[PDB]
Amino acid sequence: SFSSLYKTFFKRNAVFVGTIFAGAFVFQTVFDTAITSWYENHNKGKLWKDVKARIAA
Amino acid sequence: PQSFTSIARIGDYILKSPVLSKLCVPVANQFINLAGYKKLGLKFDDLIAEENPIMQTALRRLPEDESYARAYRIIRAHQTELTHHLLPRNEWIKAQEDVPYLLPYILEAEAAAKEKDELDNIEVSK
Amino acid sequence: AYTSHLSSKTGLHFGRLSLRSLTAYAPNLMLWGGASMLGLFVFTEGWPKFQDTLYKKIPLLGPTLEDHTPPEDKPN
Amino acid sequence: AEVTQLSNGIVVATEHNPSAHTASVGVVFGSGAANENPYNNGVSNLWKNIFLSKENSAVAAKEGLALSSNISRDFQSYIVSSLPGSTDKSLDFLNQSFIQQKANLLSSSNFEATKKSVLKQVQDFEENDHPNRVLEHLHSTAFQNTPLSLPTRGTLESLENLVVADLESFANNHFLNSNAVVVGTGNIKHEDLVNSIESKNLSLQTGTKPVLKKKAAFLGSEVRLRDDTLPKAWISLAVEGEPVNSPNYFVAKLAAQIFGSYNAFEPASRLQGIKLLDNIQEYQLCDNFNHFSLSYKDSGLWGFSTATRNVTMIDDLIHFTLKQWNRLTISVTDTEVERAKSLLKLQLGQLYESGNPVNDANLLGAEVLIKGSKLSLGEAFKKIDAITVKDVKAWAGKRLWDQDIAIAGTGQIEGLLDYMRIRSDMSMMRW
Amino acid sequence: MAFRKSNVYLSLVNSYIIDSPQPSSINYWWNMGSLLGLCLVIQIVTGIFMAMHYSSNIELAFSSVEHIMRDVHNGYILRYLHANGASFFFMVMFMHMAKGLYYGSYRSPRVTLWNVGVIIFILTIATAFLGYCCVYGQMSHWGATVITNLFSAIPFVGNDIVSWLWGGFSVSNPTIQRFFALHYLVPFIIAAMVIMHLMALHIHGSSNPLGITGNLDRIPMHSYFIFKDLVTVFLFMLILALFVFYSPNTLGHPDNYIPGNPLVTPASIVPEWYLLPFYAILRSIPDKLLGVITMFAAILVLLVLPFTDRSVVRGNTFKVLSKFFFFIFVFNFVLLGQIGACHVEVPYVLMGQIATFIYFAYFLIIVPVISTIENVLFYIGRVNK
Amino acid sequence: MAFRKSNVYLSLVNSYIIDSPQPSSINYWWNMGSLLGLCLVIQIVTGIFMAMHYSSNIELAFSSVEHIMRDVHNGYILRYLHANGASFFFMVMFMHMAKGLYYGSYRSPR
Amino acid sequence: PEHDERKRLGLKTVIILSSLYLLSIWVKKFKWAGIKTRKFVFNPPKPR
Amino acid sequence: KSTYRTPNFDDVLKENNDADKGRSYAYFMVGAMGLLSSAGAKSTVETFISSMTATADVLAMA
Ligand code: HEM
Ligand code: HEM
Ligand code: HEM
Repeated sequence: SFSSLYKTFFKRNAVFVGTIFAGAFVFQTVFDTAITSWYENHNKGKLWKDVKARIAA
Repeated sequence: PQSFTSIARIGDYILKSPVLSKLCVPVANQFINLAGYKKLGLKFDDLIAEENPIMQTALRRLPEDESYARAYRIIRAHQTELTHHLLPRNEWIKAQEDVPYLLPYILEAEAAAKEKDELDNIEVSK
Repeated sequence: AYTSHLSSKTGLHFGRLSLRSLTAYAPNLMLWGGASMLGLFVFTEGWPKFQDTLYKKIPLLGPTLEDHTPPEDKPN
Repeated sequence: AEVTQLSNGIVVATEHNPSAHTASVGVVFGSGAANENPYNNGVSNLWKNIFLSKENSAVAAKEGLALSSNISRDFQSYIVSSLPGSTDKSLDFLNQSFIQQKANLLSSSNFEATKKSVLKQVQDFEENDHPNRVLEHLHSTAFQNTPLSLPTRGTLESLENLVVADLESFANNHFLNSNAVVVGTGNIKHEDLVNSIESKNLSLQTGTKPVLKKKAAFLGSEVRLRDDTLPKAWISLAVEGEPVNSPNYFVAKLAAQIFGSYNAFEPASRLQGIKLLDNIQEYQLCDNFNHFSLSYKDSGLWGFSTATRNVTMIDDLIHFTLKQWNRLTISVTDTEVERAKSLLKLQLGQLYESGNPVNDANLLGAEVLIKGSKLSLGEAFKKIDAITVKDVKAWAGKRLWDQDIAIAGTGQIEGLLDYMRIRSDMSMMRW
Repeated sequence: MAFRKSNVYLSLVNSYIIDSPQPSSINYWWNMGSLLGLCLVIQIVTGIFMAMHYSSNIELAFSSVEHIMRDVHNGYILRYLHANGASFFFMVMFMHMAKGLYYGSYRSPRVTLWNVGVIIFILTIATAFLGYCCVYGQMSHWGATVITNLFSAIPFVGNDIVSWLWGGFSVSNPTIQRFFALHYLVPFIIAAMVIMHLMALHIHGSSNPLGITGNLDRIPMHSYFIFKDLVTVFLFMLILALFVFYSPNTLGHPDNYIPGNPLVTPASIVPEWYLLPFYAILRSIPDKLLGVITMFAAILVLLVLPFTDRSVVRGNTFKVLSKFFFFIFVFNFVLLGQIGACHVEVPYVLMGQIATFIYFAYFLIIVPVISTIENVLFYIGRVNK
Repeated sequence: MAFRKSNVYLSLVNSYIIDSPQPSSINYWWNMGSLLGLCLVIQIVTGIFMAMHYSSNIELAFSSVEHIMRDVHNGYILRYLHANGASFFFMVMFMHMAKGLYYGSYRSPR
Repeated sequence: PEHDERKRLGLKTVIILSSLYLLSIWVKKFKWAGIKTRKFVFNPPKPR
Repeated sequence: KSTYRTPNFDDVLKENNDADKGRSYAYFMVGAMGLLSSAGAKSTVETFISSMTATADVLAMA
């Protein structure tokens, strides 16, 4: 259904740039969360939450 | 910006009415005498701003003797207002000399452009 | 039969824009309004007032944007 | 109004018209120049010109018969015109000289003279006739490496390699009974022509024509045959159009008629109701253009073909034309479609019912070779009147919005930009 | 051909200054554009030579301006030249805009010229405001407080825009350093906009005081309008030299020599005099949102004037009623400035509201009606029927 | 003609960016000039947004740059962008001059 | 003291700019394919 | 050699030439570049504006 895919998303440039901005919003939120989670998980034990939990226990 | 056909419509309505004529025509004659374009040797159809395609059309369609005379009146008014004087009183444009000479050409080009726009935006009755 | 006249109306226009072209353009004008609204939703995402009013009401991306620092390791 | 009937080997189609004063009888084959190779290209042109030899034309002119022949990409016709009481002589000549006794036109020292004549003729076409060769190169790059790109004139290098055996080989492969339609236009009756065809045993050959291995496929491209010593700049430009017997065939014709044709030196063509002439009459962007919708058996072409001596503003011409083409997709109004409906019915009536029974025989033989029957002008007018604005919008979304183009140009086309800059005009950013 | 035409850059200087065909009949009102260019060169040069000594911290702004006035050699010359040249910049700018309003220089060819001019007017108003707030006197701090607290009337993000402009919670050190960076930057946007003004001027040429076509009698700009502009350049320098060397603090408010105190209201917060009509159009409306919207509309209503001037001859040279109402507009502007200088008291509120209404009714109501009536009178005074 | 052609400012933009005839055979060394324009835009924008906070007294210069690094939100982004972008401005400018030196873009017309 | 957040934003920025660089290479090759695969032939013209 | 004999583009032509398929493939890449350019432009503009917003030195004195 590539004809339906083209006719929906890529025929009108308004719907095209609207899908670009909607994808950019979803991408910003999800990708920022993914980099934050990967960075904080790679550095486990070295962050202040882990030092604070060690002080708490 | 105001179409010349509209000015002709309102002015013809004023002139064809006997009350509005005798009320507003002396006001316009004193307005034209106070306007003072005749003291520079200009008739009024030299004063119309020509930088639009209707006026460029009418000025293209002007006959050549009126074109050369209009050119001289415009250059003479430029030199007169450069010297910060007026023309001498025998070189002023008389009232009977101030005839609308460009006006049929303007109104004809205006009617042609309005008809062209109206035919550009028609809706055939089907 | 035989038709001698061409019967037509003069439409509705403002020189360049026509009513017919406006009705033919109007849903894509609504689409461009929606696209520009999504563009403002992008370029105002970091704004915490618009996060509080709009973007934290989103089901799956809403609580994602808010932070979880307690009031013990915030200086102010 | 017209009667086609399949007699025991062959299809006889007549379009009787008693108001005519001649009667054209002929046989239209359905193997045009799409049925060539790159290497025998122009053998149909040579069959056309040895049908029209001086030796073959003296025989017809002694009996009061005029010969007319036509090569297209789909069909090729061999038509014998005569006075209305002279249909038996037309069939006698068409039987004897062209069908049975075919190895007398193909003699040496007649084939050699006619090959020299078509060599000079194709060279004179290739040097002087600039719009039609730009259209030929438009087919040459729209359908390249595919049967429809062969020019019906034949090239100059493939015409020089041709011998008598190539014409005999093309004759045995294509001039057949399953491939022919024998056509009678003018004022001969269908009963009379089919009685004459049953009277003298009229059979061409028995086999079946060779099936082409690859169907015609549009490939978006361009050819730039710039020639800076020519005065003007000829440029054709086209998208893929609907083939014949497509449901959008008349819709493609109508959309070609929305933008019509134009001739800037004619004062009554300035006043046409196209919205493109406001754009191109300010700086006089073009000298003439014509929007065409060609349709063949496999595919077609839809676009325009122009010529301009404003060689610096070729880009503004192409830009304003393609930006008007986008209006069919987005905002084609109703009165454009109604004006084009009236003008398309007028164009179709001037094309089909003219007073020339040669052209009617050509069109009738083609339309009953491809479709098997000829669509009447009334039903065509009803199909044209049934086209709405939504149909033109759907067809222009399918075939015109952001589709590949084939371009072809010769002359001073330095101002013509490259492909992607022109192809970026097929779709606006919705403004 | 000549080297002034064949070169890359000298062809620009030639086609703008040396061979630029002006109409022969233009008068000394056409000198104000060259005078505005002179004002801009004066402002930029004296601004750089004081920015070499000025310090933008909130503890050192007023002390550094007084360091310029005392310790810097000829620094009083530079400071009074900058301040009174800004006042003269706005005088000549009002004359340029008023001669454009009068002689119809906003009509059909030069709509782009008029609109780029309005953009330059907005940017120059903004530059003057930021530079007045750079001194950090008493009128500077409180003018900054009032005019940037205006933007807290926008109901959605007003507090956000206000605390983004301030850089904090009131007008303070980040506000003054922000304003100094912007006051350095924005005049180069004004210089680029002046080059765009000159492009839009060059594509169609100047107008003349008759309103008629000037293509017939033209004169190259060099050796005629160069010295005709040199006359007004020396006259502008003479009046500016008088106001710099003999009355240097006449056009300034005397409260700016008090250092900027956030805890003392100076009992009449008033901006510089050239922003006073817009301050009056601000204070006329009894609402903070509609007031700043009306002030921005007071600057932006000049964009309506090409499409409301319904006349068919250009310029009020030959129009009696249009001349009378043009000078009614001019003295209404002077009344609006004198009203905005005043306190918010009983006859002044009603006079300011009436003057604001006359200001907006000039462009929107008076000009189309008067120009239509003059079209009809011009027709029927000479058509005999 | 087209609006990018007939306009006053869009004709400049068109003849310098949009319709400007470049040769077909120029390589990625001709991207250095556009990179220098990008570098200069980066330097001007980051420098203005740091001059909003920089204090040019001799007692406050280093401490105000240290305030940009510490107190200004994303201020280290602006400072490192300015310093490393000036270094990259000179890297790309040396490549631009060396391209003019190799391909002879100094010669008789230019 | 910006060290952790600076390396975080560096990871985000480097991922986005590497993806944009590879997409821009593809878009360059796509826009330039029609010029990159041109063919010129030269049949020399007839003398006058 | 004729001009009607188009040369061998066969090494660069894709074997299937469906229109919607190839256009969806091209515009998905152009849209992905515009996607990540929109995210980067938003982050850049918010970086400069957030630099202009306030400082920690005054947010402590809030
Ligand atoms: C567009 C032209 C300019 C205008 C209209 C303008 C306007 C002003 C005004 C009105 C003042 C207040 C003067 C006072 O009352 O003491 C001022 C101050 C100042 N301006 Fe400008 N200015 C302009 C250009 C510049 C430029 C380009 C610079 C920087 C290089 C600059 C630097 C200053 C400085 C440092 C002050 C501080 C106080 C002083 O010393 O006067 N100005 N400006
Ligand atoms: C820094 C400010 C400005 C400069 C340097 C400037 C410069 C010039 C110059 C040199 C001219 C040509 C000479 C003349 O006609 O007077 C001119 C013309 C003009 N300017 Fe300005 N200008 C400026 C601001 C403005 C403003 C604020 C407006 C009004 C909105 C404006 C509108 C015009 C108009 C309409 C013309 C054409 C006048 C005519 O030819 O009849 N300009 N400008
Ligand atoms: C031509 C482009 C420019 C270049 C090559 C340039 C170069 C530099 C360099 C190398 C530094 C020192 C960086 C360091 O080691 O910390 C610097 C610092 C600085 N520049 Fe620029 N600069 C440019 C544009 C600007 C502009 C236009 C401004 C003013 C608005 C500016 C404002 C600053 C400031 C405030 C500093 C202070 C120290 C810092 O925070 O980096 N820059 N510049």
